[PDB]
Amino acid sequence: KGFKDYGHDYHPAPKTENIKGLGDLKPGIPKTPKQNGGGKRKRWTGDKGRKIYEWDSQAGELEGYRASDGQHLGSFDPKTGNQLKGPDPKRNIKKYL
Amino acid sequence: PTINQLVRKGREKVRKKSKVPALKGAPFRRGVCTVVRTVTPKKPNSALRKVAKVRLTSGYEVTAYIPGEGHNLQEHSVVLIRGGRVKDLPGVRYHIVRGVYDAAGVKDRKKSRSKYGTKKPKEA
RNA sequence: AGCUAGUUGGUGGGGUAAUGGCCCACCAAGGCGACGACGGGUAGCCGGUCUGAGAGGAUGGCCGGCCACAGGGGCACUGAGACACGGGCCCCACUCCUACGGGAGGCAGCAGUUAGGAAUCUUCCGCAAUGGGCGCAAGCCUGACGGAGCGACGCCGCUU
RNA sequence: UAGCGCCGGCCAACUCCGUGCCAGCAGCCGCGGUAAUACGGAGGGCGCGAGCGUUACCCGGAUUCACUGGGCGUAAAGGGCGUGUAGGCGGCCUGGGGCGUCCCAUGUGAAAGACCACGGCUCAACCGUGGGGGAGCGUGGGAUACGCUCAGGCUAGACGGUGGGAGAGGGUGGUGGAAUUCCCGGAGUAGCGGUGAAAUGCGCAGAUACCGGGAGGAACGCCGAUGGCGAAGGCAGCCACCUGGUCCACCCGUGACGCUGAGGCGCGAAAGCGUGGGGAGCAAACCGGAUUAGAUACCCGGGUAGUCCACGCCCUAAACGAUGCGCGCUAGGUCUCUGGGUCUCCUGGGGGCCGAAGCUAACGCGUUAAGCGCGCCGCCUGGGGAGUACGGCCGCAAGGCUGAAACUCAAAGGAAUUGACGGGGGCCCGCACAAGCGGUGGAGCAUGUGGUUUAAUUCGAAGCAACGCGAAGAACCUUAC
RNA sequence: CCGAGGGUAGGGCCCGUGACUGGGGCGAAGUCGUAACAAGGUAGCUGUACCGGAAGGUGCGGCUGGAUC
RNA sequence: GUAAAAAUGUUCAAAA
RNA sequence: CUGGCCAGGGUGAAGCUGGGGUGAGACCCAGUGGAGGCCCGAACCGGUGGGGGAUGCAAACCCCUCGGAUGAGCUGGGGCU
RNA sequence: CGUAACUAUAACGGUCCUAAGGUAGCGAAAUUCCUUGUCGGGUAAGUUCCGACCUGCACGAAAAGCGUAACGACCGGAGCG
Ligand SMILES: [Mg+2]
Ligand SMILES: [Mg+2]
Ligand SMILES: [Mg+2]
Ligand SMILES: [Mg+2]
Ligand SMILES: [Mg+2]
Ligand SMILES: [Mg+2]
Ligand SMILES: [Mg+2]
Ligand SMILES: [Mg+2]
Ligand SMILES: [Mg+2]
Ligand SMILES: [Mg+2]
Ligand SMILES: [Mg+2]
Ligand SMILES: [Mg+2]
Ligand SMILES: [Mg+2]
Ligand SMILES: [Mg+2]
Ligand SMILES: [Mg+2]
Ligand SMILES: [Mg+2]
Ligand SMILES: [Mg+2]
Ligand SMILES: [Mg+2]
Ligand SMILES: [Mg+2]
Ligand SMILES: [Mg+2]
Ligand SMILES: [Mg+2]
Ligand SMILES: [Mg+2]
Ligand SMILES: [Mg+2]
Ligand SMILES: [Mg+2]
Ligand SMILES: [Mg+2]
Ligand SMILES: [Mg+2]
Ligand SMILES: [Mg+2]
Ligand SMILES: [Mg+2]
Ligand SMILES: [Mg+2]
Ligand SMILES: [Mg+2]
Ligand SMILES: [Mg+2]
Ligand SMILES: [Mg+2]
Ligand SMILES: [Mg+2]
Ligand SMILES: [Mg+2]
Ligand SMILES: [Mg+2]
Ligand SMILES: [Mg+2]
Ligand SMILES: [Mg+2]
Ligand SMILES: [Mg+2]
Ligand SMILES: [Mg+2]
Ligand SMILES: [Mg+2]
Ligand SMILES: [Mg+2]
Ligand SMILES: [Mg+2]
Ligand SMILES: [Mg+2]
Ligand SMILES: [Mg+2]
Ligand SMILES: [Mg+2]
Ligand SMILES: [Mg+2]
Ligand SMILES: [Mg+2]
Ligand SMILES: [Mg+2]
Ligand SMILES: [Mg+2]
Ligand SMILES: [Mg+2]
Ligand SMILES: [Mg+2]
Ligand SMILES: [Mg+2]
Ligand SMILES: [Mg+2]
Ligand SMILES: [Mg+2]
Ligand SMILES: [Mg+2]
Ligand SMILES: [Mg+2]
Ligand SMILES: [Mg+2]
Ligand SMILES: [Mg+2]
Ligand SMILES: [Mg+2]
Ligand SMILES: [Mg+2]
Ligand SMILES: [Mg+2]
Ligand SMILES: [Mg+2]
Ligand SMILES: [Mg+2]
Ligand SMILES: [Mg+2]
Ligand SMILES: [Mg+2]
Ligand SMILES: [Mg+2]
Ligand SMILES: [Mg+2]
Ligand SMILES: [Mg+2]
Ligand SMILES: [Mg+2]
Ligand SMILES: [Mg+2]
Ligand SMILES: [Mg+2]
Ligand SMILES: [Mg+2]
Ligand SMILES: [Mg+2]
Ligand SMILES: [Mg+2]
Ligand SMILES: [Mg+2]
Ligand SMILES: [Mg+2]
Ligand SMILES: [Mg+2]
Ligand SMILES: [Mg+2]
Ligand SMILES: [Mg+2]
Ligand SMILES: [Mg+2]
Ligand SMILES: [Mg+2]
Ligand SMILES: [Mg+2]
Ligand SMILES: [Mg+2]
Ligand SMILES: [Mg+2]
Ligand SMILES: [Mg+2]
Ligand SMILES: [Mg+2]
Ligand SMILES: [Mg+2]
Ligand SMILES: [Mg+2]
Ligand SMILES: [Mg+2]
Ligand SMILES: [Mg+2]
Ligand SMILES: [Mg+2]
Ligand SMILES: [Mg+2]
Ligand SMILES: [Mg+2]
Ligand SMILES: [Mg+2]
Ligand SMILES: [Mg+2]
Ligand SMILES: [Mg+2]
Ligand SMILES: [Mg+2]
Ligand SMILES: [Mg+2]
Ligand SMILES: [Mg+2]
Ligand SMILES: [Mg+2]
Ligand SMILES: [Mg+2]
Ligand SMILES: [Mg+2]
Ligand SMILES: [Mg+2]
Ligand SMILES: [Mg+2]
Ligand SMILES: [Mg+2]
Ligand SMILES: [Mg+2]
Ligand SMILES: [Mg+2]
Ligand SMILES: [Mg+2]
Ligand SMILES: [Mg+2]
Ligand SMILES: [Mg+2]
Ligand SMILES: [Mg+2]
Ligand SMILES: [Mg+2]
Ligand SMILES: [Mg+2]
Ligand SMILES: [Mg+2]
Ligand SMILES: [Mg+2]
Ligand SMILES: [Mg+2]
Ligand SMILES: [Mg+2]
Ligand SMILES: [Mg+2]
Ligand SMILES: [Mg+2]
Ligand SMILES: [Mg+2]
Ligand SMILES: [Mg+2]
Ligand SMILES: [Mg+2]
Ligand SMILES: [Mg+2]
Ligand SMILES: [Mg+2]
Ligand SMILES: [Mg+2]
Ligand SMILES: [Mg+2]
Ligand SMILES: [Mg+2]
Ligand SMILES: [Mg+2]
Ligand SMILES: [Mg+2]
Ligand SMILES: [Mg+2]
Ligand SMILES: [Mg+2]
Ligand SMILES: [Mg+2]
Ligand SMILES: [Mg+2]
Ligand SMILES: [Mg+2]
Ligand SMILES: [Mg+2]
Ligand SMILES: [Mg+2]
Ligand SMILES: [Mg+2]
Ligand SMILES: [Mg+2]
Ligand SMILES: [Mg+2]
Ligand SMILES: [Mg+2]
Ligand SMILES: [Mg+2]
Ligand SMILES: [Mg+2]
Ligand SMILES: [Mg+2]
Ligand SMILES: [Mg+2]
Ligand SMILES: [Mg+2]
Ligand SMILES: [Mg+2]
Ligand SMILES: [Mg+2]
Ligand SMILES: [Mg+2]
Ligand SMILES: [Mg+2]
Ligand SMILES: [Mg+2]
Ligand SMILES: [Mg+2]
Ligand SMILES: [Mg+2]
Ligand SMILES: [Mg+2]
Ligand SMILES: [Mg+2]
Ligand SMILES: [Mg+2]
Ligand SMILES: [Mg+2]
Ligand SMILES: [Mg+2]
Ligand SMILES: [Mg+2]
Ligand SMILES: [Mg+2]
Ligand SMILES: [Mg+2]
Ligand SMILES: [Mg+2]
Ligand SMILES: [Mg+2]
Ligand SMILES: [Mg+2]
Ligand SMILES: [Mg+2]
Ligand SMILES: [Mg+2]
Ligand SMILES: [Mg+2]
Ligand SMILES: [Mg+2]
Ligand SMILES: [Mg+2]
Ligand SMILES: [Mg+2]
Ligand SMILES: [Mg+2]
Ligand SMILES: [Mg+2]
Ligand SMILES: [Mg+2]
Ligand SMILES: [Mg+2]
Ligand SMILES: [Mg+2]
Ligand SMILES: [Mg+2]
Ligand SMILES: [Mg+2]
Ligand SMILES: [Mg+2]
Ligand SMILES: [Mg+2]
Ligand SMILES: [Mg+2]
Ligand SMILES: [Mg+2]
Ligand SMILES: [Mg+2]
Ligand SMILES: [Mg+2]
Ligand SMILES: [Mg+2]
Ligand SMILES: [Mg+2]
Ligand SMILES: [Mg+2]
Ligand SMILES: [Mg+2]
Ligand SMILES: [Mg+2]
Ligand SMILES: [Mg+2]
Ligand SMILES: [Mg+2]
Ligand SMILES: [Mg+2]
Ligand SMILES: [Mg+2]
Ligand SMILES: [Mg+2]
Ligand SMILES: [Mg+2]
Ligand SMILES: [Mg+2]
Ligand SMILES: [Mg+2]
Ligand SMILES: [Mg+2]
Ligand SMILES: [Mg+2]
Ligand SMILES: [Mg+2]
Ligand SMILES: [Mg+2]
Ligand SMILES: [Mg+2]
Ligand SMILES: [Mg+2]
Ligand SMILES: [Mg+2]
Ligand SMILES: [Mg+2]
Ligand SMILES: [Mg+2]
Ligand SMILES: [Mg+2]
Ligand SMILES: [Mg+2]
Ligand SMILES: [Mg+2]
Ligand SMILES: [Mg+2]
Ligand SMILES: [Mg+2]
Ligand SMILES: [Mg+2]
Ligand SMILES: [Mg+2]
Ligand SMILES: [Mg+2]
Ligand SMILES: [Mg+2]
Ligand SMILES: [Mg+2]
Ligand SMILES: [Mg+2]
Ligand SMILES: [Mg+2]
Ligand SMILES: [Mg+2]
Ligand SMILES: [Mg+2]
Ligand SMILES: [Mg+2]
Ligand SMILES: [Mg+2]
Ligand SMILES: [Mg+2]
Ligand SMILES: [Mg+2]
Ligand SMILES: [Mg+2]
Ligand SMILES: [Mg+2]
Ligand SMILES: [Mg+2]
Ligand SMILES: [Mg+2]
Ligand SMILES: [Mg+2]
Ligand SMILES: [Mg+2]
Ligand SMILES: [Mg+2]
Ligand SMILES: [Mg+2]
Ligand SMILES: [Mg+2]
Ligand SMILES: [Mg+2]
Ligand SMILES: [Mg+2]
Ligand SMILES: [Mg+2]
Ligand SMILES: [Mg+2]
Ligand SMILES: [Mg+2]
Ligand SMILES: [Mg+2]
Ligand SMILES: [Mg+2]
Ligand SMILES: [Mg+2]
Ligand SMILES: [Mg+2]
Ligand SMILES: [Mg+2]
Ligand SMILES: [Mg+2]
Ligand SMILES: [Mg+2]
Ligand SMILES: [Mg+2]
Ligand SMILES: [Mg+2]
Ligand SMILES: [Mg+2]
Ligand SMILES: [Mg+2]
Ligand SMILES: [Mg+2]
Ligand SMILES: [Mg+2]
Ligand SMILES: [Mg+2]
Ligand SMILES: [Mg+2]
Ligand SMILES: [Mg+2]
Ligand SMILES: [Mg+2]
Ligand SMILES: [Mg+2]
Ligand SMILES: [Mg+2]
Ligand SMILES: [Mg+2]
Ligand SMILES: [Mg+2]
Ligand SMILES: [Mg+2]
Ligand SMILES: [Mg+2]
Ligand SMILES: [Mg+2]
Ligand SMILES: [Mg+2]
Ligand SMILES: [Mg+2]
Ligand SMILES: [Mg+2]
Ligand SMILES: [Mg+2]
Ligand SMILES: [Mg+2]
Ligand SMILES: [Mg+2]
Ligand SMILES: [Mg+2]
Ligand SMILES: [Mg+2]
Ligand SMILES: [Mg+2]
Ligand SMILES: [Mg+2]
Ligand SMILES: [Mg+2]
Ligand SMILES: [Mg+2]
Repeated sequence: KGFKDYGHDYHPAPKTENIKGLGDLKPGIPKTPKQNGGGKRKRWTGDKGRKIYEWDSQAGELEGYRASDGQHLGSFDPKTGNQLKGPDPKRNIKKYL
Repeated sequence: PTINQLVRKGREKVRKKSKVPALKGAPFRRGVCTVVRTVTPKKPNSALRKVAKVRLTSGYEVTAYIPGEGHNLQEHSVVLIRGGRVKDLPGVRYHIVRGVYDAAGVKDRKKSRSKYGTKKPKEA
């Protein structure tokens, strides 16, 4: 459903193996800066593995860009494997990979 | 500021606001945990710092930081408050005297022990 | 930012060891204030101490001097001297005694207890010294004082 | 008995592993997302040692409340401007007093402490003794340059007499023409108006254009300006009256009467408010038309308060030269307004530019200072919160003045370099456009990529600058699936 | 008579707290638009006034701390 | 004294 | 149209007069003054609340209470619609 | 009708119609049906009253809108005596 915060204003990357949204989840780098995030989100190219996930901390959500073009493909719940959006026409991640 | 102006006016004696109202102008204050959890740090960093809301004997109720690795602090842990902010944790401007009352010292700490309350690890 | 009726002064009284609205009648309208009165907050002050090149700033624990207080408040008695910590009267709060008619009590003395707190000591030894009181004196009393105990709390000397 | 702090920079001391923006460090700047002297451990090293570190409070560094020892043109900071009260400050000469101020003597400044000595506990810490300084203050004596005060005198400061000067200085009354709109009359006909282009709008019920006549309001073209005047705000056709400030000449009068100025008083653009009046043009609000995704704007057509006048409020401003006023001193060159005169120039007041020395963070200022000095007022002390809140005062109201704190940030900011950028500018090229010819996109097929599909459909390249690219040779070879 | 203190009444200052409400501060792929910086694409800003979801727009006077041939 | 009209998105370290 | 009536208290406007202030002022103070659909309250004019009365004293009265009471007042006589 | 970091909600948007779609201010009101709305205050207890919030059945600007010192034999809610 929604967020679950306490004193923290950002969602932490839940590292894997809990994320049963997609298959084969496969971990990855820390390349693409935060929305002023102190750094670089957690990525999990994953099923296919020609697919990438970077994490929305404010949002609670991880968002998928393609392996190839590097075009936002969705946002999905780590919990389920049901998406949350549309593909956003307006961002590219492959300049960070 | 002509000699006369100073004669009539005078200069402004600076005054200082105690960056820490632990009150009683004491160095420490016996508190009592009410809540204990993790707070997210400021803008540049990112962690899950350990903090504790405390009820002081000075009437006030402030939050404090618990330095070290893990802890034995719960909803009722009595504890001593030290005083010294944490430029990265909003409003958290007091530290817990790790190793006093109900606050045990850092388990398996070798380096600095004057702090962390942990004693001489007799390993002989 | 305006304050002031005993208010400011006068005359004659009462009071004290003594001046004086200190208090009482009578008279006069006066007294103070941005050179900060009146009001609020805060605080015992000083020799000194800390710091600083100094000027200055901060401070008043120990020691010496002075003021004030002796559970809160008021009063006067005796007395050279007190409005009297371990004297007295009354009111209030708290403690203990009772035969429920009434009583006794005051560690801010030395030590200890209790509470509070981050935290502060032995219910020790002696009047031998010094000082004090009374006394012809001998001497009596002296938790002042002279020492010892506990605490790396400080300074200093010493050891592995 | 040997311990504790530290080893990234300030700050003396370096390497290995663990960890991987997690666990944590932390006084500031900051460290940590795979080689981390910054985290945890270890080895080693540094510091200090029965102690070492931590937190709290005070002085310091903080010349960061500045007497010693600061500033205000743009960094925070000159009051919007005058007048002026207390108060602060006061020109050249002689005399008197002798309060300040200076010197001397003496009383006092208790003891301890602090400084110099010498001694006593084995030393020291502590301790005894002696010495010596001590602002302040009191009494006595003396001096008088300076400050003050009483007295005498002067003219270089200030003011005044006389004669003239310039000016949009202010107030009252009156008056001229240009032009706009509305009305009336004549003449005349198919559009006018407006924009980037239009439309709404106005027009055959006769508009626009032209001529003639009348009403009414507001502002004053050319002169006119790097111009003048005023304390500022601010002031402009012409005329008269009432009236302010100011400049020069004459050295004639008074004889320090001077400077400044908390508070108070007056003035104070525009907008706005009240009562009454006036209302042509313009124009918030408002209504339309276009533009646009929208257009509660820019542009166009309409249009009310208001603008205008009288009286009374309001009292702000980039009220800016962002520069308080007064006096003295420190090169000139140039042009301009206004005077006086022994008119290629001398001399006084004012307005500009370039500039000595000098000040300055630089930019720039410079006899009109931001130079060099003195007197007095005003104001500043980190950004935000905030010119807010509360209290007080003022206001018809809108609001105005006085004016915080909690909390939060590690900056805010001034000037100047270097670039880059510009729907800034100047000059100049390229198939960049224009000029011109042939094409792709369309259809069929080949191929490379995407995506999807799959037991796998191997990998990488990804705007130009990946996409017949690696592949200048994939049936198993190749070949990584 | 005075008088500790007690009682009654009305004031002055401060403190805590309150449904709700105002603005201030901070947040890790919130929403809307483009107000300012380059003539920021209507020069900016300013006192004031009216108005509009929002920045803001427009009116009057102001400043240059504004470009430009 | 005069170019109509065109909004908006991204974020670190290397030298001695 | 023409006459009449409104006990007694209270508050204390404007004006004047004196003092103060200023360049003159505005303005401020006392003293005098005696305003007003001002205040309390009889006469007078009402008619609020309650009780009574209800084949009444009365076809609108009585008692207690209450409003106005120098005003847009009440009222006699003479007139008009 | 749709849309904002969970839901909520909707500053925003789409669209149909109108002469134009209700501003300020006020709001369970002398207007509020649902209703004794919901919080809060007062009381031992409060369908009334007072203060707040708006989903205003069915406020709103001269049949004026929101306030307002003083006044009221008006109507409401409280205490003290
Ligand atoms: Mg951002
Ligand atoms: Mg000075
Ligand atoms: Mg805290
Ligand atoms: Mg634990
Ligand atoms: Mg735990
Ligand atoms: Mg545990
Ligand atoms: Mg635990
Ligand atoms: Mg600290
Ligand atoms: Mg805190
Ligand atoms: Mg008397
Ligand atoms: Mg007498
Ligand atoms: Mg006498
Ligand atoms: Mg006596
Ligand atoms: Mg007296
Ligand atoms: Mg006496
Ligand atoms: Mg008397
Ligand atoms: Mg008197
Ligand atoms: Mg004095
Ligand atoms: Mg004062
Ligand atoms: Mg007091
Ligand atoms: Mg005290
Ligand atoms: Mg000194
Ligand atoms: Mg000193
Ligand atoms: Mg001292
Ligand atoms: Mg003192
Ligand atoms: Mg003591
Ligand atoms: Mg001692
Ligand atoms: Mg003692
Ligand atoms: Mg003492
Ligand atoms: Mg007592
Ligand atoms: Mg006691
Ligand atoms: Mg007593
Ligand atoms: Mg006796
Ligand atoms: Mg005796
Ligand atoms: Mg006696
Ligand atoms: Mg005796
Ligand atoms: Mg006596
Ligand atoms: Mg006594
Ligand atoms: Mg006694
Ligand atoms: Mg006694
Ligand atoms: Mg005793
Ligand atoms: Mg008995
Ligand atoms: Mg007894
Ligand atoms: Mg007793
Ligand atoms: Mg004792
Ligand atoms: Mg004890
Ligand atoms: Mg105890
Ligand atoms: Mg205890
Ligand atoms: Mg002792
Ligand atoms: Mg003895
Ligand atoms: Mg003896
Ligand atoms: Mg004797
Ligand atoms: Mg005997
Ligand atoms: Mg002793
Ligand atoms: Mg020892
Ligand atoms: Mg030692
Ligand atoms: Mg160290
Ligand atoms: Mg070093
Ligand atoms: Mg190794
Ligand atoms: Mg971990
Ligand atoms: Mg450490
Ligand atoms: Mg590793
Ligand atoms: Mg490592
Ligand atoms: Mg690194
Ligand atoms: Mg290291
Ligand atoms: Mg470190
Ligand atoms: Mg380490
Ligand atoms: Mg080691
Ligand atoms: Mg070592
Ligand atoms: Mg300091
Ligand atoms: Mg130093
Ligand atoms: Mg200093
Ligand atoms: Mg100075
Ligand atoms: Mg400075
Ligand atoms: Mg500025
Ligand atoms: Mg400035
Ligand atoms: Mg000025
Ligand atoms: Mg200014
Ligand atoms: Mg002035
Ligand atoms: Mg002035
Ligand atoms: Mg002013
Ligand atoms: Mg002057
Ligand atoms: Mg004078
Ligand atoms: Mg003077
Ligand atoms: Mg002489
Ligand atoms: Mg002389
Ligand atoms: Mg002489
Ligand atoms: Mg003298
Ligand atoms: Mg002396
Ligand atoms: Mg002497
Ligand atoms: Mg001495
Ligand atoms: Mg001496
Ligand atoms: Mg001493
Ligand atoms: Mg010696
Ligand atoms: Mg010695
Ligand atoms: Mg010796
Ligand atoms: Mg010796
Ligand atoms: Mg010695
Ligand atoms: Mg000595
Ligand atoms: Mg002389
Ligand atoms: Mg003379
Ligand atoms: Mg002369
Ligand atoms: Mg003239
Ligand atoms: Mg005229
Ligand atoms: Mg004229
Ligand atoms: Mg004309
Ligand atoms: Mg018209
Ligand atoms: Mg005609
Ligand atoms: Mg038509
Ligand atoms: Mg026709
Ligand atoms: Mg025809
Ligand atoms: Mg003509
Ligand atoms: Mg004509
Ligand atoms: Mg000037
Ligand atoms: Mg001007
Ligand atoms: Mg003249
Ligand atoms: Mg003249
Ligand atoms: Mg001459
Ligand atoms: Mg002369
Ligand atoms: Mg002469
Ligand atoms: Mg002469
Ligand atoms: Mg003469
Ligand atoms: Mg003379
Ligand atoms: Mg003469
Ligand atoms: Mg006036
Ligand atoms: Mg004005
Ligand atoms: Mg105006
Ligand atoms: Mg008007
Ligand atoms: Mg009106
Ligand atoms: Mg009018
Ligand atoms: Mg008109
Ligand atoms: Mg009209
Ligand atoms: Mg127009
Ligand atoms: Mg357009
Ligand atoms: Mg457009
Ligand atoms: Mg557009
Ligand atoms: Mg546009
Ligand atoms: Mg227009
Ligand atoms: Mg228009
Ligand atoms: Mg209007
Ligand atoms: Mg208006
Ligand atoms: Mg008007
Ligand atoms: Mg101002
Ligand atoms: Mg001045
Ligand atoms: Mg000439
Ligand atoms: Mg000149
Ligand atoms: Mg000149
Ligand atoms: Mg030079
Ligand atoms: Mg130079
Ligand atoms: Mg210059
Ligand atoms: Mg010159
Ligand atoms: Mg000049
Ligand atoms: Mg100049
Ligand atoms: Mg000021
Ligand atoms: Mg500040
Ligand atoms: Mg601050
Ligand atoms: Mg303001
Ligand atoms: Mg206020
Ligand atoms: Mg008022
Ligand atoms: Mg008004
Ligand atoms: Mg206000
Ligand atoms: Mg600044
Ligand atoms: Mg800057
Ligand atoms: Mg700059
Ligand atoms: Mg072309
Ligand atoms: Mg072509
Ligand atoms: Mg071409
Ligand atoms: Mg073709
Ligand atoms: Mg084709
Ligand atoms: Mg592909
Ligand atoms: Mg496959
Ligand atoms: Mg394939
Ligand atoms: Mg594959
Ligand atoms: Mg590969
Ligand atoms: Mg591929
Ligand atoms: Mg590869
Ligand atoms: Mg690629
Ligand atoms: Mg090719
Ligand atoms: Mg009595
Ligand atoms: Mg009494
Ligand atoms: Mg009493
Ligand atoms: Mg009593
Ligand atoms: Mg009482
Ligand atoms: Mg009482
Ligand atoms: Mg009371
Ligand atoms: Mg009271
Ligand atoms: Mg309060
Ligand atoms: Mg309150
Ligand atoms: Mg409050
Ligand atoms: Mg309150
Ligand atoms: Mg609240
Ligand atoms: Mg709030
Ligand atoms: Mg807010
Ligand atoms: Mg604001
Ligand atoms: Mg704001
Ligand atoms: Mg944000
Ligand atoms: Mg974002
Ligand atoms: Mg945002
Ligand atoms: Mg813009
Ligand atoms: Mg604009
Ligand atoms: Mg613009
Ligand atoms: Mg603005
Ligand atoms: Mg404006
Ligand atoms: Mg208005
Ligand atoms: Mg508009
Ligand atoms: Mg303008
Ligand atoms: Mg255009
Ligand atoms: Mg657009
Ligand atoms: Mg946007
Ligand atoms: Mg957008
Ligand atoms: Mg960006
Ligand atoms: Mg080297
Ligand atoms: Mg009278
Ligand atoms: Mg009067
Ligand atoms: Mg007079
Ligand atoms: Mg009078
Ligand atoms: Mg009367
Ligand atoms: Mg009278
Ligand atoms: Mg009456
Ligand atoms: Mg009445
Ligand atoms: Mg009456
Ligand atoms: Mg009556
Ligand atoms: Mg009667
Ligand atoms: Mg009669
Ligand atoms: Mg009637
Ligand atoms: Mg009657
Ligand atoms: Mg009746
Ligand atoms: Mg009634
Ligand atoms: Mg009745
Ligand atoms: Mg009846
Ligand atoms: Mg009845
Ligand atoms: Mg009946
Ligand atoms: Mg009556
Ligand atoms: Mg009456
Ligand atoms: Mg009447
Ligand atoms: Mg009649
Ligand atoms: Mg008749
Ligand atoms: Mg949820
Ligand atoms: Mg939602
Ligand atoms: Mg719409
Ligand atoms: Mg709609
Ligand atoms: Mg409207
Ligand atoms: Mg509307
Ligand atoms: Mg509304
Ligand atoms: Mg109402
Ligand atoms: Mg409602
Ligand atoms: Mg209700
Ligand atoms: Mg209704
Ligand atoms: Mg209802
Ligand atoms: Mg109902
Ligand atoms: Mg209910
Ligand atoms: Mg309810
Ligand atoms: Mg209720
Ligand atoms: Mg209730
Ligand atoms: Mg209750
Ligand atoms: Mg009741
Ligand atoms: Mg009831
Ligand atoms: Mg209500
Ligand atoms: Mg509702
Ligand atoms: Mg409605
Ligand atoms: Mg309706
Ligand atoms: Mg109505
Ligand atoms: Mg209606
Ligand atoms: Mg209407
Ligand atoms: Mg109507
Ligand atoms: Mg009405
Ligand atoms: Mg109302
Ligand atoms: Mg009112
Ligand atoms: Mg009312
Ligand atoms: Mg009435
Ligand atoms: Mg009534
Ligand atoms: Mg009752």
